[PDB]
Amino acid sequence: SGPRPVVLSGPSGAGKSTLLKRLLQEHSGIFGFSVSHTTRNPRPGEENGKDYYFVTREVMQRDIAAGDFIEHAEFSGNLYGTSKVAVQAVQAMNRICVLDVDLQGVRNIKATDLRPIYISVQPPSLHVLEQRLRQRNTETEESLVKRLAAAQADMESSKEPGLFDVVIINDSLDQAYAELKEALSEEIKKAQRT
Repeated sequence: SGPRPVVLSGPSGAGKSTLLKRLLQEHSGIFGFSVSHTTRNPRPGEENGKDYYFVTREVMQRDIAAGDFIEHAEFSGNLYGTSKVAVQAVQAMNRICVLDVDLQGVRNIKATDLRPIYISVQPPSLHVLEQRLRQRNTETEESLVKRLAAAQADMESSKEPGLFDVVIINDSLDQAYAELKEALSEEIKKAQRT
């Protein structure tokens, strides 16, 4: 048994992170994040298994080459990764592990033995997404063309059949969060019964 994981994807500004933030705040003990591996020296006050899986660089490289990691990256000179076991550990605790990855990362999980629910949170159009990105007053004209192009790539790939189980169009955050809850209603019910 165990509640299936959730892969939430889509363009950066289309609202997949906002909806996930609201989703995590309005649910108690149903959703959770994996504990990631790192090669970093354990900082004082950190416990193994709760904050990070602190492992040696040699161990990290071996487990990367063995395909144990869904995604891995370098940061501040150390290595980090999200192992399948870390995701399966959340499923073991009757919780819904939530993975917020890019389009490529969806492909990584597709090849693995996990069986999550792939959800893409798309904007109503590229024009509506451009309007929302300008309203938040964070972008420049140079970054805007990078994000729009990357967004368009994500929207095209979302049309591939069998890729995403549910595709939510972010007309409004009220309905978009409503559709996200309805998609996960079965896995939320499973986590609510212990």
